[PDB]
Amino acid sequence: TITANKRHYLEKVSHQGIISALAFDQRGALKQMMAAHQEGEATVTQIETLKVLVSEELTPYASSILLDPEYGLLATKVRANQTGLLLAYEKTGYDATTTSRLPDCLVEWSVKRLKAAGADAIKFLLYYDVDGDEQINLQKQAYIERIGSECTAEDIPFFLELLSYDERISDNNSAAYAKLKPHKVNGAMSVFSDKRFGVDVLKVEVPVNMAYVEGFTEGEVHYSQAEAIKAFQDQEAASHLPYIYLSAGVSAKLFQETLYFAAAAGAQFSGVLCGRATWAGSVPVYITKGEDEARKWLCTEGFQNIDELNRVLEETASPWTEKILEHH
Amino acid sequence: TITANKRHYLEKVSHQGIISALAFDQRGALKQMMAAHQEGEATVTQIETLKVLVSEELTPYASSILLDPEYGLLATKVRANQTGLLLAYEKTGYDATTTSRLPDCLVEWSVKRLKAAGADAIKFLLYYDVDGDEQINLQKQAYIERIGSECTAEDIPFFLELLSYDERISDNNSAAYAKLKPHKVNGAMSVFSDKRFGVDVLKVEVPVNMAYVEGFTEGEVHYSQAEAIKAFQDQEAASHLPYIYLSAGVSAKLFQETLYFAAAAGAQFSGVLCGRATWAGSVPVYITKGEDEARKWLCTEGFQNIDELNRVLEETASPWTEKILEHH
Repeated sequence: TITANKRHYLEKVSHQGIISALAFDQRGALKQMMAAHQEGEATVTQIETLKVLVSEELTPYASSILLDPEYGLLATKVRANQTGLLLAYEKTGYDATTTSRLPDCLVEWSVKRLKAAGADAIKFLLYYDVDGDEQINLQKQAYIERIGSECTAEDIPFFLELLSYDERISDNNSAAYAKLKPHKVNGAMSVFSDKRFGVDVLKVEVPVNMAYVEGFTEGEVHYSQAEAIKAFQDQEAASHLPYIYLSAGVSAKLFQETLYFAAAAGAQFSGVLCGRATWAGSVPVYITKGEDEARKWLCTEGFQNIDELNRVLEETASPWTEKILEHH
Repeated sequence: TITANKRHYLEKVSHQGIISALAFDQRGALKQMMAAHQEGEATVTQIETLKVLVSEELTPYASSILLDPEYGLLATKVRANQTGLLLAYEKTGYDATTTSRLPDCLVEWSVKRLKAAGADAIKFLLYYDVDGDEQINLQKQAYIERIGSECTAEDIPFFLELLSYDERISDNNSAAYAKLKPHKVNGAMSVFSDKRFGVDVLKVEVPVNMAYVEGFTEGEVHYSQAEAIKAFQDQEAASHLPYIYLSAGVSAKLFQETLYFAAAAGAQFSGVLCGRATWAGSVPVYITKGEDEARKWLCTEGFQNIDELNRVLEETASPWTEKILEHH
């Protein structure tokens, strides 16, 4: 169930029950994107600045923005009036040499400090393999419980981001992984739907890899349209909690088509936390052509991406007001 | 402010506003004491068994018992009727090669699970140098906030144990540390008295090293009685929260003499969490002579230790009902 104070915060990150939220808590991934356009490492100024620009120019078209508290704090100060704030709570990345991918909170933060920094919602990313080591998964469940309790005490929405994986498979983009994806994504959602975790909204992947779905590829087809529909219906049945889709690395167009497919399949998602699809193109422009030109790109191409996305959301998304349970 | 549920739980670990608590969450320290009487590493069995025995025979004489959830789970089940339970939440010990001594929760636990395991109160041990690295202390402050928030959400008493230290001094027993103890202990208490930490009871050291106070030793003297009195008065001024004394490594006799001295000085402690002084002598008996002999020792020498302590407690301690602020 949802509390009155949590609901009131949830309304801040939404518009009319729909979360049309801009994702820009990327840290490692952004450093990589920037590195492919210049000689040196990305500086603190560069990361802080592009986040400021994206915040300034695109939050007028988003119901909320997700930012990291490491680099994105300047960007929290420059939001358009109606734009809610989500702050990431996890340390970025994982040790790829080991299999466990254990969760770890930013050492300088607590939910109380995140709330004090303006957060309307707490976000935490957990890598989860539902078929993985049981003691590792006990470890992960205890960790989420702690964070859920923090969010219960501070009476603020907890958004749990679930990234599925397999202990034995390095590459999430492989065909071998694609066959397993529905099981990993839906099984994880199902585990973290238990009241014990205090989750208010799930932020999840689409249950299939669209690159291997009939009608979306020139190559190997691992699911028919009907099979992909079934995987979305399974996602819909996997939880009772509201959920929003993360875009991962896909283009504005593929994501948009994914949302149409999702809605046609009967998936009832309350929004998206869309990142790279919207702002990826500003990275080359900012790094090579400077600050002023990046601003122009955001107000034209960047706006086009986000505005198209909002149009699709308006047609496809199901308000969380349909799903949320009141605490009276 | 104390909540009605938190107070009800706190009553379970107390008798008439006084916490006469038996402390047996020792892990590393117990392994050390056992290794002094046999050849090898102490077995899991041995640690679990002695905890069961001390619990079985001495909890009839304590308002509560403190246990660790790593080895003490068997011992939780053998408590006398009136005896409440506190469970430790921290990983035992610390890396002695670095100065930071950063807090870290047992990876398999959350406050929720500690409650599920029967805890009436949650104890967490933090090493704190009030004069230490500011960013390290920020880390520690954030960390306690998380734990405090957990305990607020689960509506369960949070006992914060503060062990003071100096970043430059490894040995707490030394004369060099003795001169610094009052400032370290009282300063730490003062910091963690802020509402933001959600602490209900402070578990703290006596502010001086009694073994170096005039009148308590033949040998080196580092405080006059007038100076020891001042340290106890500063301790009483350091917080508004109820606090209880840990006995650390000191003998039953010196602990009792400390309590009388503390009360004379004006210290208003609400009880003790007393460990080694009470049961230490059962350790050689159990390892060398076995189960039955340890039991006879607990029912005789062990009872004597605790019964004398309780008598002194009755004369010296001030009930926490004199200090706690109700929520309405």
